[PDB]
Amino acid sequence: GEFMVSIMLLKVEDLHVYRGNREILKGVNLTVEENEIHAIIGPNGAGKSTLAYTIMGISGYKPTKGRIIFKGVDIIDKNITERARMGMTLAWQEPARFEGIKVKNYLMLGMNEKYKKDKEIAEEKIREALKLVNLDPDKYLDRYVDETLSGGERKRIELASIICMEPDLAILDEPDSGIDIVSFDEIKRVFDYLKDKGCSLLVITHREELAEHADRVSLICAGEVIKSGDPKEVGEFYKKEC
Amino acid sequence: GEFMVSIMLLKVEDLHVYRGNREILKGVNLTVEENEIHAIIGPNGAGKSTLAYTIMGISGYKPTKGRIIFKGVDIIDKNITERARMGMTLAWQEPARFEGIKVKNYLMLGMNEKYKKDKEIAEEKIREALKLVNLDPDKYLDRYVDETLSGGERKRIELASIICMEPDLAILDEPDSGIDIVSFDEIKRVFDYLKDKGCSLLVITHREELAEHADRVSLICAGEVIKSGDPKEVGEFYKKEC
Amino acid sequence: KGPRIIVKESRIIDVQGDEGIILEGKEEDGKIKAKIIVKKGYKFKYPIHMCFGITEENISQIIDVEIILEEDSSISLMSHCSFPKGKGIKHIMNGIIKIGKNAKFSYNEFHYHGMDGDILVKPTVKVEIDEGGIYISNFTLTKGRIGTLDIEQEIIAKKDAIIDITTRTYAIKEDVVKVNEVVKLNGENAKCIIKSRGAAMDNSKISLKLKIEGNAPYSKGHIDCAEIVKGNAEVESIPIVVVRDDKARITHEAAIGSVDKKQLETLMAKGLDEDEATEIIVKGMIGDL
Amino acid sequence: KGPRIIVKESRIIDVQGDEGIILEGKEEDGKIKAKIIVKKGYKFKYPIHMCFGITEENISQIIDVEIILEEDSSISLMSHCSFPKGKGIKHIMNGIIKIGKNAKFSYNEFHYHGMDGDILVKPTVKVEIDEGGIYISNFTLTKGRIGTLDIEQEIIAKKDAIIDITTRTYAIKEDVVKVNEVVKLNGENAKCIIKSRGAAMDNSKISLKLKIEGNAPYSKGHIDCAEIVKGNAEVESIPIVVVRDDKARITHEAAIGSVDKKQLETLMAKGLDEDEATEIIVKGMIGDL
Ligand SMILES: Nc1ncnc2c1ncn2[C@@H]1O[C@H](COP(=O)(O)OP(=O)(O)NP(=O)(O)O)[C@@H](O)[C@H]1O
Ligand SMILES: Nc1ncnc2c1ncn2[C@@H]1O[C@H](COP(=O)(O)OP(=O)(O)NP(=O)(O)O)[C@@H](O)[C@H]1O
Ligand SMILES: [Mg+2]
Ligand SMILES: [Mg+2]
Repeated sequence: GEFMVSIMLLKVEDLHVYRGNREILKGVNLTVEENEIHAIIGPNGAGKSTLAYTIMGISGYKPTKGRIIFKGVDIIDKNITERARMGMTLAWQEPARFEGIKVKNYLMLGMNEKYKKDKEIAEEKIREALKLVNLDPDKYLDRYVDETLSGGERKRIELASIICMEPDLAILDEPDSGIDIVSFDEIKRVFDYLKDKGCSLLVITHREELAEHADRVSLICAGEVIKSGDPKEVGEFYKKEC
Repeated sequence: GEFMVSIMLLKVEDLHVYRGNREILKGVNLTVEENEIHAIIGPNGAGKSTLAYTIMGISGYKPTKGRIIFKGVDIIDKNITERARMGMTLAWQEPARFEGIKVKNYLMLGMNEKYKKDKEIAEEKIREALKLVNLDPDKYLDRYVDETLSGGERKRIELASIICMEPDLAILDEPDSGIDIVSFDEIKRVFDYLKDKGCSLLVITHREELAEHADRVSLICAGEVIKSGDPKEVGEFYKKEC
Repeated sequence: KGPRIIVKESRIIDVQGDEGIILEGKEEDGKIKAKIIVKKGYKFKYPIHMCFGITEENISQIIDVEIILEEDSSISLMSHCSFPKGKGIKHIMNGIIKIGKNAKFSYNEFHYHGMDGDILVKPTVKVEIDEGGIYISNFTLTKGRIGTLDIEQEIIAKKDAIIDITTRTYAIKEDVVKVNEVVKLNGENAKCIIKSRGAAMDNSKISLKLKIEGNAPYSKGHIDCAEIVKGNAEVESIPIVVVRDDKARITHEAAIGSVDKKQLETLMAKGLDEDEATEIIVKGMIGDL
Repeated sequence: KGPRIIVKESRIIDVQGDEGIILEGKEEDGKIKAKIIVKKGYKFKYPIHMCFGITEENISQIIDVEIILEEDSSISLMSHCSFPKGKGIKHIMNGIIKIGKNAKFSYNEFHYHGMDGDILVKPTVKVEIDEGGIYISNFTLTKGRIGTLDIEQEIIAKKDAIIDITTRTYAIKEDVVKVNEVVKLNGENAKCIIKSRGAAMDNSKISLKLKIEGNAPYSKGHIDCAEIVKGNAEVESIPIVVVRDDKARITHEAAIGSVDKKQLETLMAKGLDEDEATEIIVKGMIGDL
């Protein structure tokens, strides 16, 4: 649909993604508007991860039918670096471990130009991001983002990376799982911080309770967007239909 | 305390567990009564896993001070097999993958004597357990409990193993995480099934929402049981104190 | 009754080949010369058989076979060895396999032996895979006493080839297992996996030399080795990885010795004793479970 | 100014040893004979230094050193090599290390070289560890042209010993890296870890032979190898695992070739191009980041 495209950041039109002989996404229609926290709910194996990797341009996740438009440009021929330079980034669910990369240097990668420039401002933005994800900056700044960290520490550092990057679109694959969340008030405090800065979040989750804190929610069932709109209406449909 | 011990299945008295130079558990007092779903809440690194491994008798998790009494017997000198033969079992959080062990043969391991005996009854109990954890029995019975399964499939098969085993005490390390839970109604249906059979569950969790469905809840903070009792009272204290 | 090659003792009992599958066979007194040719386009989805039976004392079953698969062809071979008497036996197979452009070959060899270890199973297989070809190999020796196993394979792969080699062994008493496999990924995007699984007990001796050469761009390889050690068994694992391209990637993982502590403790939490739990892990390892 | 051994060119500049740390040193014209003895009970927590500087052409710095640590002693040695001229240089170290009952030795060698590769660094280290002993070794050559590296180590460990050996290398131009380490866990509960990290570019040649022998009950070992390949570099990894006890367990993991796809794609999702992302992974791999 080309109505209200002037306020649309991302537009996935009838997307078909195949992984070998199997079709995972069977016609995905999804849009992300400016300054919106749009959540995606669905059961295990519905294609939540597949969709997130296809938008980011991860190798192997190539669409057969359909198009992905970001910032009015069809990114069909754009690679991961080119899509990231447009303002789009991804969380993963299991953030990759890196040999010999310190947290202080990792949080500088992809950092927004409004922080990256001044030295004393970039170093302060790192502290603000680590304090937001409940990590003691002095206890983690000189730690490596390697296998040595716990899954919760590494996923919290990935959330802090999103904060330092401050992207136009942040695709977050299961931000509340892997951190063994105590309460949604801690994840909401990060989501609201990014939203106040002008970011749009494409939060991928299986937890209906997390989706209720988003502005809009889309239910993906077997590679198709069944219901969309109000988080509580589509949430009530998710509790009954499968 | 030796008052009301006649209705106590498990009794952990002032338990101190060290992992090298660090003391993880610093005096744990916890009891599990008969036919009780007793949940344990706490932040990451509080010693939830350590406590679960010490009760099960996992190597390396040896108490320096304090005692663990199960069924009136001090199990200080009992190994994992001996504790399991008393009716105590554990879930792990990340259930181990096994080379060449089918789901149909894995679910027979440790199976309760009331099912294990009759052939047609043992084979039916497996189907009932897999149907309870929302897995299609015919799609998983001949699958291996190896790396090939997803984390959700392997943890659901571990939940089905608990069902077939029907232990007197089932220690469940994070039963709702790793399965990417859609709703608590699916985990409650399994918990109530075990409770109706006469089982006691020692559910280890970080999710306060999961603990409210238990009979009693104990809050572990830095190796110590701070508050205990009503799930909503200790839950309100967990939201504020850390 | 099915396209099969029967060899009882050191003599060919039967040699019958169907349409599009040329099966030649002759004897040079003890030495059997076979030649299998799968014609261009012929994709047989039903498996061909190859039975080897030895019940006589002092038999030297030496078979030289050449398997050629033409462009776009497909065949699956299921070799069966039954050596129950096991006194003075020697099954030696020397093979040359040539898989054509977009052809697919699959081989599965199972052994059933007696309790005496005077048997020597010695397969030597050279495999040449063309652009788009597929090779799947599986050798399983977990029944009775192996005796002395000496497997040697060398695979050369061109553009877009796929190789999957597996070995499942169960060595007992004074058994000797020797496995030496080399896979050379010499074409763009050629992929390979070498998997070794097994258990060694009593006074057995295992030597597993598995090698992958990543010589072309986008060639990928993975060696997965796992061998349980019980009693006075000795195991030696030598997994060589050579990389001659900046766009090639090979990884290897191995675990030799006692069973994993978490796996043992998980089964002991089910009420199984240390011996029952180890036996379950070992049975699953060798494919019995 | 600190307990140190200075060697500029092929001559000993200084030989000073403190209380409880006997430092002997002599010259046999080009050959340096050193002997370090840590006395029983002496646990020095501050690191000893050992500087090797070479600025002259055609220098053969051959040093034979013997390091003995008596029961319950402790020492950390930080060797520094600065070879900026690099024409005709040859640093050869032949060492015999004997770690006593409950003693602890730690060695860290760093190299800073120039851009000419006519340097040959050749350490040969024999280590003998008694009941309860600890050996920690770290060799890092990531600055300038390595030239030709030839490391050879053989460690023998008794009851309750702990070994941690690490190698970080960055091979460029026509560099040659040869690492041959063998660890024999010959005592109950002896534990070992051999870790190799590095990046090979241009026309470099790497050969890494890392071996662990699990010869006693409860002995554990782990080999972790990772080497990035760029340009026309060639890498060969040969990680041998021998197990001679049913209660011993050794595991090994290796990744040779191009950088991990998920790691590259994670950094490219941060806006970094393929070259910037690879450079970040390589810099972190060699310890620069
Ligand atoms: N490595 C793989 N091999 C085979 N199939 C895969 C692989 N990765 C993903 N798939 C397929 O992708 C689909 C799952 O989509 P995905 O979006 O990853 O899951 P999901 O619904 O997000 N669940 P979760 O991963 O728990 O968050 C299934 O049809 C899988 O078969
Ligand atoms: N392998 C290990 N090495 C070092 N410390 C460990 C290890 N395993 C556990 N610990 C310690 O155990 C404590 C964590 O307790 P544990 O019960 O595992 O965590 P938890 O609170 O349950 N969190 P979670 O694991 O997310 O459920 C910390 O003090 C860790 O340092
Ligand atoms: Mg996912
Ligand atoms: Mg845990």
